[PDB]
Amino acid sequence: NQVSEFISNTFLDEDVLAKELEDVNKWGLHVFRIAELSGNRPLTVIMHTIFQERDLLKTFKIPVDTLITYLMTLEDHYHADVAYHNNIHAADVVQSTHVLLSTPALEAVFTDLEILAAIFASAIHDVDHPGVSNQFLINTNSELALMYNDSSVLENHHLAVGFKLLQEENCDIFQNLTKKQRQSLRKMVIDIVLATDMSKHMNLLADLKTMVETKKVTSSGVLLLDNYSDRIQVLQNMVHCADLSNPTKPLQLYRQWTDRIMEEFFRQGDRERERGMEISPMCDKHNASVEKSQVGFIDYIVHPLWETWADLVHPDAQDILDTLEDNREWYQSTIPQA
Ligand SMILES: O=c1c2cccnc2n(-c2cccc([N+](=O)[O-])c2)c(=O)n1Cc1ccncc1
Ligand SMILES: [Ca+2]
Ligand SMILES: [Mg+2]
Ligand SMILES: [Zn+2]
Repeated sequence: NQVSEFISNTFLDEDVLAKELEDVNKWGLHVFRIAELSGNRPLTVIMHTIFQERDLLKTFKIPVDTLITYLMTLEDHYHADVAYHNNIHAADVVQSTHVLLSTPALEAVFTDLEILAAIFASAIHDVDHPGVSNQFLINTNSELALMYNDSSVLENHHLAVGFKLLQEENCDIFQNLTKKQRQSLRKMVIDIVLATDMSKHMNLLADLKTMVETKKVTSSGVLLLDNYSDRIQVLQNMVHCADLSNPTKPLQLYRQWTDRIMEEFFRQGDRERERGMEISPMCDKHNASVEKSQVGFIDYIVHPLWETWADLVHPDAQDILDTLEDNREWYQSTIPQA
């Protein structure tokens, strides 16, 4: 019910560190550990690793100094105090995108500019998040909502901040891209981050299902994507899967994310209570069925998405999907009884 209402109102329209960074290609990287070892700089060290690993600095003539400055600055603009939508969630999504990009079924499909674009999109997609929803911002007549006219209010903001930070001294990581390259990347990045607006979930999902229904493959079984709308769609869904990936992670990672999000939600609901507003679903700490809420979230949102993605990249996502089902199974066993 409040699970039903949440859903309907959200998804509808130096040595140790290096050893841990060796898991950069693995689903279920200990991102919270990397955060601790890096002095709360997971996004920087993770992003830097991915860029060396994918050879992106040579390809795009990005000086490492420029990459590191930009990343440190970007990471600075994620909020200290926000429990979920912080630099660790950013790092997490980036590295999840990284792994999904490297999937066999997608081998040699995307250009380096597209790879660069999905990884950058990931890195910036929640920057300067205040730890409250679009609907909160809309209902409280906030300056951000006025500015962007009630539409993808936060996702427009993240975009604007992430590109704005390029303009600082020695931060222009796209300096050696051509004008054509730069426009192409800018377009792709905007399309992706705006696709992270949760309210678009069902729209995205419908499209992904059509991509699977109309799937064409080479004789070696690799995905054939011959138009821009098809390839940007695949990257939107990929980055959206990365964003709804927490339930698909090893359970000790999953439980931390769940705790952190609930604490961000309760933090909002406190604000709603101080303002005399009706507290949003899943935001009332005095009345929140967490276990049940996760079984619903998986059943109606996460598994549908991931099951379709798994179809698209068959069988590259099977272990991911097996973890998700096991996780669902755990939370189910934990549902409190009278
Ligand atoms: O990634 C997670 C998420 C990650 C871990 C745990 N739970 C999450 N939930 C969640 C939390 C409480 C209740 C429900 N529900 O469906 O009733 C879902 C979520 O909605 N998302 C996606 C999301 C993240 C941030 N804002 C809105 C939605
Ligand atoms: Ca960990
Ligand atoms: Mg977001
Ligand atoms: Zn996010």
